[PDB]
Amino acid sequence: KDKSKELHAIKERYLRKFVFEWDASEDTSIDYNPLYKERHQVQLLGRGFIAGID
Amino acid sequence: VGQLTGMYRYKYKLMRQIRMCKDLKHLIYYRFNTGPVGKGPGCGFWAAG
Amino acid sequence: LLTDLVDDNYFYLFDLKAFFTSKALNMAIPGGPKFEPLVRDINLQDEDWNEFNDINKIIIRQPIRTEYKIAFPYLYNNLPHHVHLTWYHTPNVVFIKTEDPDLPAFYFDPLINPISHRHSVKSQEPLPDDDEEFELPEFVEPFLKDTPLYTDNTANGIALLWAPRPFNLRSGRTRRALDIPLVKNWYREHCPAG
Amino acid sequence: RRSRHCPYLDTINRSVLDFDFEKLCSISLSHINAYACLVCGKYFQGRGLKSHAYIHSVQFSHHVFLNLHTLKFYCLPDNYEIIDSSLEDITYVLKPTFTKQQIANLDKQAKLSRAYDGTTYLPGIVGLNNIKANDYANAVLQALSNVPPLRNYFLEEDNYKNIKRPPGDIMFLLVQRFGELMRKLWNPRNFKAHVSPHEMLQAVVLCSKKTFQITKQGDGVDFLSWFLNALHSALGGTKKKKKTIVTDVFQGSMRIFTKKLPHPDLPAEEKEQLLHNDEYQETMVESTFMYLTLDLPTAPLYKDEKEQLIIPQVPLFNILAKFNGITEKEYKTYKENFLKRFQLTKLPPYLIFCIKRFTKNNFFVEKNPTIVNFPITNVDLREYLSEEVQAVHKNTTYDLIANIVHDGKPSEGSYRIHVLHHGTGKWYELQDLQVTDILPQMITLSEAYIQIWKRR
Amino acid sequence: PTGEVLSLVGKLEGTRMGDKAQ
Amino acid sequence: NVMLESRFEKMYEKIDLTLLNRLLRLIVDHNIADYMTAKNNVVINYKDMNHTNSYGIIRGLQFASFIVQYYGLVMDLLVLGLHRASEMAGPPQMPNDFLSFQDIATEAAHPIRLFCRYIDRIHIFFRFTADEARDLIQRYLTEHPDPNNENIVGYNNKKCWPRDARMRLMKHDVNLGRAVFWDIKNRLPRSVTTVQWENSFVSVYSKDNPNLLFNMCGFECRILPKCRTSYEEFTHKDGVWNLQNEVTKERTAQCFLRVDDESMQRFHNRVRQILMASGSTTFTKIVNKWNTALIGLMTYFREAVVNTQELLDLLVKCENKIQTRIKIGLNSKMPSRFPPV
Amino acid sequence: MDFLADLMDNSELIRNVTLCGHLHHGKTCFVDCLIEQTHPEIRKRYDQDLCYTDILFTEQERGVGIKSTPVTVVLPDTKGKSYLFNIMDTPGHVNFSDEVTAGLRISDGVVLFIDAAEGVMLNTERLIKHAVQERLAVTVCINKIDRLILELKLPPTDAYYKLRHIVDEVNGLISMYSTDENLILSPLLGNVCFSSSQYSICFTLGSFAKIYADTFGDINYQEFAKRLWGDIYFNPKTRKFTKKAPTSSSQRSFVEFILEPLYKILAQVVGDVDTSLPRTLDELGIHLTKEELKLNIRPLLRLVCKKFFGEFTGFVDMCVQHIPSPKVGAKPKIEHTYTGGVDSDLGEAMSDCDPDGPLMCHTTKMYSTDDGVQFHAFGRVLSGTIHAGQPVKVLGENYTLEDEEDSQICTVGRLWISVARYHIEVNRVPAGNWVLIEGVDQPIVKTATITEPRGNEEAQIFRPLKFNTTSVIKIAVEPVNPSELPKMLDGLRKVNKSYPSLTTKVEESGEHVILGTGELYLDCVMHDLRKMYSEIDIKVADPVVTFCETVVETSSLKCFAETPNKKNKITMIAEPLEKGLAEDIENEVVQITWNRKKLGEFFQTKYDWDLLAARSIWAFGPDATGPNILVDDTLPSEVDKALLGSVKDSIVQGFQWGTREGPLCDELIRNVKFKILDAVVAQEPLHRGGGQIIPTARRVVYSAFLMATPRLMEPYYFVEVQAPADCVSAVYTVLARRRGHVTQDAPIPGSPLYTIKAFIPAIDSFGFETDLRTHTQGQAFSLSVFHHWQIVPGDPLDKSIVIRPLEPQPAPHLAREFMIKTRRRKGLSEDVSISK
Repeated sequence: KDKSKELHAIKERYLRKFVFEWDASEDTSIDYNPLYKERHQVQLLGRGFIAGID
Repeated sequence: VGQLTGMYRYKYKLMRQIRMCKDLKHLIYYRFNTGPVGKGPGCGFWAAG
Repeated sequence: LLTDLVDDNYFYLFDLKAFFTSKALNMAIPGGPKFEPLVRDINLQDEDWNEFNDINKIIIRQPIRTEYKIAFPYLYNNLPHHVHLTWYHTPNVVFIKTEDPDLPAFYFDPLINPISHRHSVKSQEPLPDDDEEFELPEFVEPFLKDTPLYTDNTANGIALLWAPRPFNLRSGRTRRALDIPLVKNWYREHCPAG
Repeated sequence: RRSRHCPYLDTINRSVLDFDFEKLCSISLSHINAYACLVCGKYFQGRGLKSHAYIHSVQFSHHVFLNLHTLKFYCLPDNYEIIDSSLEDITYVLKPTFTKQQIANLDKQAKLSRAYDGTTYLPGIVGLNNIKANDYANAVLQALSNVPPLRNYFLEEDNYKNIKRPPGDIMFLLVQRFGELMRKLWNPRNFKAHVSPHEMLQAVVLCSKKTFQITKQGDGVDFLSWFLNALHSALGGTKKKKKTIVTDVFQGSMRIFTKKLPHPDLPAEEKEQLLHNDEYQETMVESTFMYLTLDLPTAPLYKDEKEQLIIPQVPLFNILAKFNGITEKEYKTYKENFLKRFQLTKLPPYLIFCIKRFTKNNFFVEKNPTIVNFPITNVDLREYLSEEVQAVHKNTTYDLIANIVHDGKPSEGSYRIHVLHHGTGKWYELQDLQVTDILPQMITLSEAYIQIWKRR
Repeated sequence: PTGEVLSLVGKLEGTRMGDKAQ
Repeated sequence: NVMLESRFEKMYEKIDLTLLNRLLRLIVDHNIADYMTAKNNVVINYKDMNHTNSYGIIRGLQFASFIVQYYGLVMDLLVLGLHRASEMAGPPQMPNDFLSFQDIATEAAHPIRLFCRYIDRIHIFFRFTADEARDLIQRYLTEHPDPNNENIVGYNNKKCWPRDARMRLMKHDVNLGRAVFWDIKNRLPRSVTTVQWENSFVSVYSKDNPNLLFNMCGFECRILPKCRTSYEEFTHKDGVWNLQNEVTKERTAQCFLRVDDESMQRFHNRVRQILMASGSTTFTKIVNKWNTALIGLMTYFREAVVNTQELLDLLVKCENKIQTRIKIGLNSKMPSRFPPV
Repeated sequence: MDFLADLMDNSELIRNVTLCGHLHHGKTCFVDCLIEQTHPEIRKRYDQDLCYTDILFTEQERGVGIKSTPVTVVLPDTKGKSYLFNIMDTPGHVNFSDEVTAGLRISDGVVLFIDAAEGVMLNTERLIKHAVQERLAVTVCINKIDRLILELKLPPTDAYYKLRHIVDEVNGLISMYSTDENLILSPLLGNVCFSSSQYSICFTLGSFAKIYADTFGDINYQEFAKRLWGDIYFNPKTRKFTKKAPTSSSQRSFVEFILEPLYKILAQVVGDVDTSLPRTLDELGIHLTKEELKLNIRPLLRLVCKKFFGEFTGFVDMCVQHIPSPKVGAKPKIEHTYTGGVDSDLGEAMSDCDPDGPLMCHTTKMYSTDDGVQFHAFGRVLSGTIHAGQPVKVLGENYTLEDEEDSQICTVGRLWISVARYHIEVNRVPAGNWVLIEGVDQPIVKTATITEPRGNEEAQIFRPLKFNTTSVIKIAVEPVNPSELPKMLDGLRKVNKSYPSLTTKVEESGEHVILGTGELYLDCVMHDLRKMYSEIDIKVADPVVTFCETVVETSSLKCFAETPNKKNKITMIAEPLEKGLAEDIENEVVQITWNRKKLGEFFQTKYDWDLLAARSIWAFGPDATGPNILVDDTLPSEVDKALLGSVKDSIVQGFQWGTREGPLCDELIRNVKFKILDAVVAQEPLHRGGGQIIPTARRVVYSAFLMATPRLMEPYYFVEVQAPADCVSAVYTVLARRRGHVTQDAPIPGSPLYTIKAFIPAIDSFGFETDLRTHTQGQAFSLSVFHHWQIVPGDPLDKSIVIRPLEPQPAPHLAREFMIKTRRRKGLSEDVSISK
């Protein structure tokens, strides 16, 4: 499946109602590249932590 | 604010704020209800809204 | 409430200039927002099968991503108008924060890879005949010998240098409670995985 | 000594030899050491071992090359100079140099010169090849090339060479390439019957800072004004000279009486006291002009009673009712109106008449199609000069020598030029490539836009 | 239920145009 | 294979009455020809404005069509030439079909292989050998040199098709298209008629271009031969004509149909003028006009609708506009759940 | 101001130095510090840097140095001798290494900036190697000292260990390239300087000893500096410096006297502003106002290090001592640069750097103006003076004494001494200086020599600029509107003048290809083309790399070609070269201009070629040092050697042209040895003309190369990445994804960062930097430089292989595909016509 995603991307490149919610179709963080999907989170030398999260 | 007051009916551009206030909630709640604390009506970080 | 980011290398293609570039070029960074096109140009969006852009002449190894057209906007796409150049690379600020106060401020932390001064080649340098000709006067001492190497605030003072914008200042100007976005840096950074 | 005995003289084909292109290498894009391959007509990097000209010589089997700057021929596969009399014409095509004896004999020429292709043509009357629909520039350049004194000045390089130039002055590029094009136009031994102004158009675009582009077609009057003003600056040292080749040829002196008209919504006593206040009185201001702008009467806007849809016409002297003390023109401005009556002082030897067309109304731009009724043989401007200067100017008779005409609506229109052959007295029109022999009488029945007159 | 005529771009594309005709 | 679709720009407005009278006297009685040409010269009137028509023909005349069908015929003799026109029409005692030749040699003995004039829109299909195409290209470039390769700028293309399915503006192919159009234009005198490049389309099929594009009678047509670029000879798609070779009775080509943009715009404007001129009008009349227009379009195209995905949206939008007009007529406040019954 | 102009007359009081180093190592910030020291009204803002030399809009937005900047300023010495310094602030990015060479040719000294935390990196090694090749004096400055204190918090002993490791690694690198022993480095020798340009710290051992001697007096700062580094310790019991530690934990002299006070002052400033800072400033004699103690930690630290350290006199004394002046440094420069050599009379005159000698400039840079329509040449005057508004003779890279064609007489307009932001107009510029010459731009393309006209006619040109790396990235550039085609060409010319390594070439099909080193280099090139030179819309093709052609087997049959005269026959065979021999030719290890007796001995010794066969070598194939060798092997008794030598030159040109234009895809040919096996030359002199031999020589070269098994060669880049130790696996994954393999992964001593060195395909390196930085979330950074040509897998002549458009082909389908599309890009035929 994901192998055809790369080829499809190459081909595509070259060839009333109130909505409080945001539609899931508006999501941009969708990628076929495994590098851009499972990114390497910053370890911060094992001594730094993302804000908010406990 | 949309559910409490319903002020978007008299100003649709105000929806831009409303959709933002929900968005901030998703930013805060999922940073808040992350550890042993789970989902529930306890978060009180009201600065953003 | 503060992320322990030392430099803005985290915001490589995720900063304000990159988002301006993406908006101007009608594409979008995966984690970035999506915008209505700056100029429609629908007729020019789909150009004809020229001999220049001929796909039969194009070697494909790795597809040109949106990020590539943002990292080097003037090289990878035609008509780069209203586009911004992003900061290339801030040097990796290698800051090693102490984890125990009961430890000297200037300490060879295990995080540093050992220097391991090699003696395989005997380092030879021009050094005069030892302890025979030059003698210091009795009033000559290192500049600050009375002053200790580090106080209790040395580690915390150093860690204050590599701190977010409000906490790396000694003084400043008073702001309004409205004008202080506490969660501004939470969505400015990448969304947490999972 | 293997020179003077080349076997490839028969290889040269003068038909494809077009030197109107830019003198840059077709491969390296280098303007230095430009060499043209006479066999194929394409410029190359230059003569030398391991050079693009050498590569073309050993690839296409083309041996004879001409150096663009040095004007000398070489064989590249062996790289030795070539000296032959029959080649001189080729050099004379690239760099047509006119002697002072020949320069003065161009206005007495009546022979139909022969080209290499057999298309007989008259020197000076040579079609300028349209590049990207900019026939206004071609028409203006042809009209200025028809001017005898300007041509004679520009036919000899040393007239406008060795003049001091400001370090950042690209204006020279406009005047050093105008001479090249003009000597290409008046060369009576052209290989091709036409001349491509493609080389000068680059200098025109560069010097004008992106206006008057090759692709777009600007107004002939505006381009003529800009070109005449730029040539005046391009001549002289770091500081412009009062008397350049454009001032003594085209520039005349005119006097203007500018009277401020009072606002109509004022009391009569207040009106007369304002007139007495010296605020609303005539102020004689002298000035100099490169051309005289002639306003045309407004279109009739209605059919005639008898002959419906009659073309509007006006005699030339009615148009030239300007520039005298008797008549006045109420020039209206969004602030206030003015009464500006003109009075000629010094008539230039060559007088340019720019008829005001393409007037911008309140909503768009429209051309006045009024037909100008002018004679083409003899006029007299003695009635258009003040009495003080009438004695100074003993000559006031001008003959039409060049005429510009605009055909079509201002949105898209063509610029045709009728030029009077000074040597023979015949009139020839040339729309870009096309050249035809229009009768002199049929010249005046056209919507004239720019005219050039000679006082003799 | 709205009664609005919805576009059939991609809708009802499975069937041919010769169906239900005699 | 190069196909040139074009139209005589102002044939109706440029039919000289004296020349038309002579050409009619050629084929019809001089009394009839004089009557027709005199009828074409009358006073055109409108409100307070009136003039005399002495140059063009009046298309409101009942026989005017005949005149056009005659005058255009003359243009064909100017385009095809007498030899090729006689080859196409066949011998006078054995007239040929619409697209046929008496012999294969006559078919292959001229670049122009197909021709149809319609009323004013000429479609011409040339087949060029490499030598003939090269010679035509050189002859065109002799008087029209293009050092800057500017022939690609003004070259019209059928933008309704994707980039791969469109005509590919290769240098040689574009040069051949320009050469063919210039050759055709040179034949017709500029005063009797004219052909304009902007209001014309030239599509060439070669090694570079696999698709043969054109537009005729409101149909945007693209033939993609099965030999070269047909991965699958699918039949399920009902908006695709499956061309066949009458000799081999085998699958050889494949025709894709599409509704032209002009036809869609015409239908949209017709619906607009139905809607806007419906103030004090019955609902039944509005629905009848909408039904008539819709049935006319759908029964004219019948296959080009399915492939024109923009036409489906246009049709449903127009239907929604008509239904909204009816609903507003019933009540000023729009309903929320109006039924389709 | 006037003293600066009057200082140019004395060539001994001038130092021409270039500040070179790895990317983002502090060279620009150091020049900013020097400018602030010299200019009282120029001070950096508290938050933003100064970036005085970063004058381009691209530099102020990308944050990376793009072009070399000249800075001519007068700097005091330790004693106070105001020297004149011409600093060339060169870019640190490897892709702009050529921009360094333009500034490296006209410089007599090299200042290698090394980051203290990072240490020796890729561009640092490349720059020291290259500078040693041009026989330049090398001095080292370790910038960003504070990163050992405020970032790593290393103990002073460990900071000294890191500094010693940094200095000792450069010594082990110069030894690999410099035979001279004087190129050794040591801070006690004055070679090595320490600095932190962010906080305006700049000291050598001599400068800090001078500070000590000013504080206490009666101290020889030279003798004190002689014992302020290494294993020498200080004993206060005898107040004497001993090679043995007086106590158990006696710190070294450098640690105790230099690193300890710096550590303590930085600690007090960054941690104890309110408590102990006034006390320690009174102890150090520094007086800061009440408002100057209100500043934040970083501006306060910079101010207090400005007060304590004062002027940058350590840098000045290092450069003065260890970088020769133009008067004394001219002779090696003339020997390595002037084509006629030092033995020439003009070379001998130029070796003295006489301001009254014949004019001889050497323009290496070309700087655009504000409007971009006029270019100002920039070069070093080597003999005589150049006057404003003076006619001069401007040579070219192709000019020879026999051929005056490449030289055009131009009038020198105004002359400027250029210092970064501003330029001071001058009348004359004596020899040994750097000058912006106006009015000579037209004949100059890349590099030219300016001399006087109507005199000194026997004046050759300086050697053409030699670049560190080959430019292989190729991008096709067209105008959006073809009507604007000339402007692009015009713009192309301008970029060719502005980028030393840029190569603009028009192909057969009409595509204009630009050659660049990397993604950032070409991005900047297109930005310059679009925004300031052409000012028109531009279409850019997808980037592609240049390929070469090689052989792997001997030609199966002897390939013969006969001239159209049907009188000359050449029979040749093709063989691949040995491993490293092509590199030896490229590195100029051996030249065809060598004496023939030892030229054969080289191949007889290192490669065991037969002495007679090695002596039969004709030429270096396509280029004087090109990697293709043409060797004669005709039977002496079957071909007349004297008669064969008559057409030897024509065969040489045919060989060179055929090797420069390959048959496969019209590209270069590498690692091929063509053996001439049979010659039949027409005995008549006029029947063996070059016009017939050269095309025939190219044809036989093509036939032999085709019969020998053809193979395509693609460039491989050498990529080093510095990443946190956690990110090594991510780098491995990215490189494996992009057909790259890791050669080494070594930790950086004295820092947690690991350096991973790998080889990647150049055509697979597009977006590799972006992929690595995005995947690692910015923690990993990569710099890519061309390393070596490698055979791409697959048979390039396999006709059976079918290529699918818009699909990345497998490995065996690469070599074929890389040919065909390239041919389609060149306008060539669909397949290789062997019969041709």
